[PDB]
Amino acid sequence: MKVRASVKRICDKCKVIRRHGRVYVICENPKHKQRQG
Amino acid sequence: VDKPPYLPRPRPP
Amino acid sequence: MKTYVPKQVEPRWVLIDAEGKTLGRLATKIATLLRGKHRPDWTPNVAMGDFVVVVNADKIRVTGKKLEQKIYTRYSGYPGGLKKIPLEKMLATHPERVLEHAVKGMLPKGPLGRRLFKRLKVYAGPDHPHQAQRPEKLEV
Amino acid sequence: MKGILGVKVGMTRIFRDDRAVPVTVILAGPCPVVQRRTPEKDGYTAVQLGFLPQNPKRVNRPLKGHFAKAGVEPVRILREIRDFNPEGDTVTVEIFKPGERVDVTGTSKGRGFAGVMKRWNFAGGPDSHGAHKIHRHPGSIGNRKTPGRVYKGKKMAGHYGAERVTVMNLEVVDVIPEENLLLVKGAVPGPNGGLVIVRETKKA
Amino acid sequence: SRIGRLPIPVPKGVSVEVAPGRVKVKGPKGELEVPVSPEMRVVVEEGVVRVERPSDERRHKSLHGLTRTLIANAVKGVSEGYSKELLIKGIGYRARLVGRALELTVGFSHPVVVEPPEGITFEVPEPTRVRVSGIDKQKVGQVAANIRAIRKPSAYHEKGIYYAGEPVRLKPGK
RNA sequence: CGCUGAAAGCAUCUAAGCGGGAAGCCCGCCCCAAGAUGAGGCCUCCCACGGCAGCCGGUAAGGACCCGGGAAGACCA
RNA sequence: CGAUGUCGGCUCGUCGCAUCCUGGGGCUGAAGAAGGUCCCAAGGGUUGGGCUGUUCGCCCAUUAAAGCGGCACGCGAGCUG
RNA sequence: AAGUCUGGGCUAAGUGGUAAAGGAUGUGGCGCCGCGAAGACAGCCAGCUGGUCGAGUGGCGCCGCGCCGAAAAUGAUCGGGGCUUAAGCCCAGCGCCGAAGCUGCGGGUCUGGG
Ligand SMILES: [Mg+2]
Ligand SMILES: [Mg+2]
Ligand SMILES: [Mg+2]
Ligand SMILES: [Mg+2]
Ligand SMILES: [Mg+2]
Ligand SMILES: [Mg+2]
Ligand SMILES: [Mg+2]
Ligand SMILES: [Mg+2]
Ligand SMILES: [Mg+2]
Ligand SMILES: [Mg+2]
Ligand SMILES: [Mg+2]
Ligand SMILES: [Mg+2]
Ligand SMILES: [Mg+2]
Ligand SMILES: [Mg+2]
Ligand SMILES: [Mg+2]
Ligand SMILES: [Mg+2]
Ligand SMILES: [Mg+2]
Ligand SMILES: [Mg+2]
Ligand SMILES: [Mg+2]
Ligand SMILES: [Mg+2]
Ligand SMILES: [Mg+2]
Ligand SMILES: [Mg+2]
Ligand SMILES: [Mg+2]
Ligand SMILES: [Mg+2]
Ligand SMILES: [Mg+2]
Ligand SMILES: [Mg+2]
Ligand SMILES: [Mg+2]
Ligand SMILES: [Mg+2]
Ligand SMILES: [Mg+2]
Ligand SMILES: [Mg+2]
Ligand SMILES: [Mg+2]
Ligand SMILES: [Mg+2]
Ligand SMILES: [Mg+2]
Ligand SMILES: [Mg+2]
Ligand SMILES: [Mg+2]
Ligand SMILES: [Mg+2]
Ligand SMILES: [Mg+2]
Ligand SMILES: [Mg+2]
Ligand SMILES: [Mg+2]
Ligand SMILES: [Mg+2]
Ligand SMILES: [Mg+2]
Ligand SMILES: [Mg+2]
Ligand SMILES: [Mg+2]
Ligand SMILES: [Mg+2]
Ligand SMILES: [Mg+2]
Ligand SMILES: [Mg+2]
Ligand SMILES: [Mg+2]
Ligand SMILES: [Mg+2]
Ligand SMILES: [Mg+2]
Ligand SMILES: [Mg+2]
Ligand SMILES: [Mg+2]
Ligand SMILES: [Mg+2]
Ligand SMILES: [Mg+2]
Ligand SMILES: [Mg+2]
Ligand SMILES: [Mg+2]
Ligand SMILES: [Mg+2]
Ligand SMILES: [Mg+2]
Ligand SMILES: [Mg+2]
Ligand SMILES: [Mg+2]
Ligand SMILES: [Mg+2]
Ligand SMILES: [Mg+2]
Ligand SMILES: [Mg+2]
Ligand SMILES: [Mg+2]
Ligand SMILES: [Mg+2]
Ligand SMILES: [Mg+2]
Ligand SMILES: [Mg+2]
Ligand SMILES: [Mg+2]
Ligand SMILES: [Mg+2]
Ligand SMILES: [Mg+2]
Ligand SMILES: [Mg+2]
Ligand SMILES: [Mg+2]
Ligand SMILES: [Mg+2]
Ligand SMILES: [Mg+2]
Ligand SMILES: [Mg+2]
Ligand SMILES: [Mg+2]
Ligand SMILES: [Mg+2]
Ligand SMILES: [Mg+2]
Ligand SMILES: [Mg+2]
Ligand SMILES: [Mg+2]
Ligand SMILES: [Mg+2]
Ligand SMILES: [Mg+2]
Ligand SMILES: [Mg+2]
Ligand SMILES: [Mg+2]
Ligand SMILES: [Mg+2]
Ligand SMILES: [Mg+2]
Ligand SMILES: [Mg+2]
Ligand SMILES: [Mg+2]
Ligand SMILES: [Mg+2]
Ligand SMILES: [Mg+2]
Ligand SMILES: [Mg+2]
Ligand SMILES: [Mg+2]
Ligand SMILES: [Mg+2]
Ligand SMILES: [Mg+2]
Ligand SMILES: [Mg+2]
Ligand SMILES: [Mg+2]
Ligand SMILES: [Mg+2]
Ligand SMILES: [Mg+2]
Ligand SMILES: [Mg+2]
Ligand SMILES: [Mg+2]
Ligand SMILES: [Mg+2]
Ligand SMILES: [Mg+2]
Ligand SMILES: [Mg+2]
Ligand SMILES: [Mg+2]
Ligand SMILES: [Mg+2]
Ligand SMILES: [Mg+2]
Ligand SMILES: [Mg+2]
Ligand SMILES: [Mg+2]
Ligand SMILES: [Mg+2]
Ligand SMILES: [Mg+2]
Ligand SMILES: [Mg+2]
Ligand SMILES: [Mg+2]
Ligand SMILES: [Mg+2]
Ligand SMILES: [Mg+2]
Ligand SMILES: [Mg+2]
Ligand SMILES: [Mg+2]
Ligand SMILES: [Mg+2]
Ligand SMILES: [Mg+2]
Ligand SMILES: [Mg+2]
Ligand SMILES: [Mg+2]
Ligand SMILES: [Mg+2]
Ligand SMILES: [Zn+2]
Repeated sequence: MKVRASVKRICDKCKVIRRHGRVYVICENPKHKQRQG
Repeated sequence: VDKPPYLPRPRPP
Repeated sequence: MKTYVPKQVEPRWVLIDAEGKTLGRLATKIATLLRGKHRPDWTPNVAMGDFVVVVNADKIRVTGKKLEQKIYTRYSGYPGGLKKIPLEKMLATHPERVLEHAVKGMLPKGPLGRRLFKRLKVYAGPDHPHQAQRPEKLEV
Repeated sequence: MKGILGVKVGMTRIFRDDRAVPVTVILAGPCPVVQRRTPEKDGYTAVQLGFLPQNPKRVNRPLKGHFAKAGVEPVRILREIRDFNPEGDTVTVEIFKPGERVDVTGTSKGRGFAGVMKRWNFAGGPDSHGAHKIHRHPGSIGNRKTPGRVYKGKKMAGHYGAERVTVMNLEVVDVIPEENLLLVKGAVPGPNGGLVIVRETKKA
Repeated sequence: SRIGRLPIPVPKGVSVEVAPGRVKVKGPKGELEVPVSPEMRVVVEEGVVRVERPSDERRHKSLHGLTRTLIANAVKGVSEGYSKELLIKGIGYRARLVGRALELTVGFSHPVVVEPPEGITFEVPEPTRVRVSGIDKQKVGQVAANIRAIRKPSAYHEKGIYYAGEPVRLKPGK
């Protein structure tokens, strides 16, 4: 998981989700998994 | 770290 | 002419069902009753407020996320002696303290305010041991 | 949970499987139950035990009454065991078989006014190289203006011992029912002749 | 473009009682209570159940589709019922039943024994296939997930407990 | 990290709801503790005294003083 | 400035967490073992020596690890000097 | 001490009650394009076109209020308790409380005019 202040879509298959008051970025490619923080 | 004393060692009355 | 000052009178006992009521908004009213500021002969330096009995204190109600976010605090005087206890758990373990702590913080500080707190009888569950005094039911 | 009152009698070692095993001998039995605490009446569960028999010439009238209501001869010591309710009217050593682990409570030996080195294992001060009358002293006890005070619980000299101590999970090496004797492996708080309490262990 | 307003076919014969805050769906395989928002209105028509919402605002639109699917899943559960299958890939790896319980042999120093909760039945056809069956869809999905967790699919080898029809993605190894 | 699941016909651990998950947190262990003035509880004992919520007089159950001491202790306890 | 004693050591701690170890994780250019990097976590632990007044640092032998800071660069009505 | 006052609206973070670049399908409200009953978007059935589905769907910008970014040392806290169609924020009102300011009443001095 990447933890950044700038969470972004990295590829077209990336999906910006928001769960529990935190912006995540989930995706098929595990490298693209992001959480804002 | 070593700094200069600001008071002398106390002398007898 | 000088302002009327009341001689000692019999205090009124009062019953209140806390079930479903908002913690702070009930607490305010209980404090007012305790201070006796509903009585037209109110006097600041004597205990002439009511005795307030409260039941179903475990069924007090709270808005927002305060069940898990409201934190009660206690310092022991020792290093690291700060205990933090959430609403949820306070209710689980000593539910009457929730309403007690609220009312206590809304009473004056000092010898008198401490006496007024003593006239607050709070109970979890719908029963109270004060049949003898036969407290007047109040709708607030 | 089960337990018995007893006096610590002394220490030895016995031999078992070509091993020397240090023991403390304990005179435990016999303890008559003199009162029972019930959830209906007392709000909890335990048994008041009596130990050692007492010269009735010394038993005052309120005490006399208490014993009489239990049909029990005067006893020297009254003590409860929590969450324990024996079927019989008498608790003896036989409630323990060899191999069980137990917890022993006593009153530790008293060191009186104890220095900070004995009490708390402080290092004290140097014994040469200029040390000035502070060989067994505690050193600093705080900071400066912040916080400008001393913590509650600050380890300092003071009384030490003569206090309740429970050592836990001791092996019962043997029991000698005909002499009301327990043989526990290792050390037990307090002096010889001191009153101890032997409870079934809480360790798993 | 909508779920909540799409009606729910109710097979002959399952009953759908409506109470405030819940619906009761009885059927040939058992009963199930569906907790439902007081703000939503369930409707019992001939061989069909519908769910209607009050306003068209955010919370209500969201509760809508949810409620309809929740009830539709209860219906299918008591009629057809639900099931998930697990595939067990890897040489040493095998499963078997011991009474009602499931016994996993998946390369540990011990075997893992999974007990079936109430309303859940285990089946082992081949010793490399497991069927989790029940009327509660979330419970079947859960227990299934539980079982898979015991020995998740490897990342480098076709090995471990797999979902039926779950793709085998692997990474190269040195 | 999930199960179920809309808004958003797909998808989504979440917006309803439910799991799993730390030497950490709450309890559990040990010790103190009702001056907890919110001063708790149980068992047992004495008891209805004489004189004009007070005063005085002698008692009851008990307690203290004093003494012999103590792996208790500076004195006190 | 009609005085707030000043480095280092010793003694005694206590707090912070931007975590050295231990526990729990995600990603890995993660085969396994072992690492890297980030996240959670302050409960406990965080060795003995050679040199120098040294803090620091280098070095020896180990270690799960040999953490970094605040407390008047914590602590001289506590000691050293 | 005096309104749990009235009416419209927003916010769900205890934001209010301590901060920036920047990041985000937070929420509500505007605006502008693209595609679509000649059948679009999503799913199922093929090769950016076709088949049933029968509606909307995708994108850009702006405004209000919120989210992250947000680690420090003795015990915490918006002054406290406590507050969620508010006891928060924006807009519009009515009333009250409130000082040794102003008024009423009495008095003293100095100054000016009688
Ligand atoms: Mg990162
Ligand atoms: Mg970038
Ligand atoms: Mg892109
Ligand atoms: Mg989404
Ligand atoms: Mg969570
Ligand atoms: Mg995805
Ligand atoms: Mg210098
Ligand atoms: Mg309310
Ligand atoms: Mg109320
Ligand atoms: Mg009132
Ligand atoms: Mg409510
Ligand atoms: Mg809550
Ligand atoms: Mg402290
Ligand atoms: Mg502590
Ligand atoms: Mg702290
Ligand atoms: Mg004040
Ligand atoms: Mg109890
Ligand atoms: Mg029991
Ligand atoms: Mg000595
Ligand atoms: Mg000594
Ligand atoms: Mg010691
Ligand atoms: Mg030393
Ligand atoms: Mg030393
Ligand atoms: Mg020494
Ligand atoms: Mg000297
Ligand atoms: Mg000297
Ligand atoms: Mg000397
Ligand atoms: Mg000292
Ligand atoms: Mg000093
Ligand atoms: Mg201070
Ligand atoms: Mg003592
Ligand atoms: Mg052992
Ligand atoms: Mg004892
Ligand atoms: Mg509808
Ligand atoms: Mg679906
Ligand atoms: Mg390769
Ligand atoms: Mg998944
Ligand atoms: Mg799913
Ligand atoms: Mg939820
Ligand atoms: Mg919400
Ligand atoms: Mg959970
Ligand atoms: Mg799981
Ligand atoms: Mg451990
Ligand atoms: Mg006690
Ligand atoms: Mg005790
Ligand atoms: Mg008492
Ligand atoms: Mg006690
Ligand atoms: Mg008492
Ligand atoms: Mg009790
Ligand atoms: Mg008589
Ligand atoms: Mg008499
Ligand atoms: Mg008389
Ligand atoms: Mg006498
Ligand atoms: Mg002694
Ligand atoms: Mg003596
Ligand atoms: Mg004496
Ligand atoms: Mg000066
Ligand atoms: Mg001076
Ligand atoms: Mg001075
Ligand atoms: Mg100075
Ligand atoms: Mg000074
Ligand atoms: Mg020293
Ligand atoms: Mg030294
Ligand atoms: Mg030394
Ligand atoms: Mg500190
Ligand atoms: Mg330090
Ligand atoms: Mg951290
Ligand atoms: Mg860092
Ligand atoms: Mg290091
Ligand atoms: Mg680790
Ligand atoms: Mg770690
Ligand atoms: Mg790790
Ligand atoms: Mg490698
Ligand atoms: Mg892995
Ligand atoms: Mg390799
Ligand atoms: Mg990095
Ligand atoms: Mg890692
Ligand atoms: Mg690093
Ligand atoms: Mg970093
Ligand atoms: Mg720690
Ligand atoms: Mg700490
Ligand atoms: Mg530390
Ligand atoms: Mg060294
Ligand atoms: Mg050296
Ligand atoms: Mg040498
Ligand atoms: Mg040297
Ligand atoms: Mg050095
Ligand atoms: Mg350095
Ligand atoms: Mg150097
Ligand atoms: Mg290691
Ligand atoms: Mg070193
Ligand atoms: Mg170092
Ligand atoms: Mg270092
Ligand atoms: Mg730092
Ligand atoms: Mg340090
Ligand atoms: Mg410092
Ligand atoms: Mg400094
Ligand atoms: Mg320093
Ligand atoms: Mg210093
Ligand atoms: Mg330092
Ligand atoms: Mg330091
Ligand atoms: Mg100093
Ligand atoms: Mg000096
Ligand atoms: Mg010095
Ligand atoms: Mg000083
Ligand atoms: Mg209002
Ligand atoms: Mg937030
Ligand atoms: Mg706040
Ligand atoms: Mg804030
Ligand atoms: Mg900004
Ligand atoms: Mg916006
Ligand atoms: Mg299509
Ligand atoms: Mg925050
Ligand atoms: Mg801070
Ligand atoms: Mg600071
Ligand atoms: Mg104010
Ligand atoms: Mg309004
Ligand atoms: Mg004036
Ligand atoms: Mg005038
Ligand atoms: Mg004139
Ligand atoms: Zn991606």
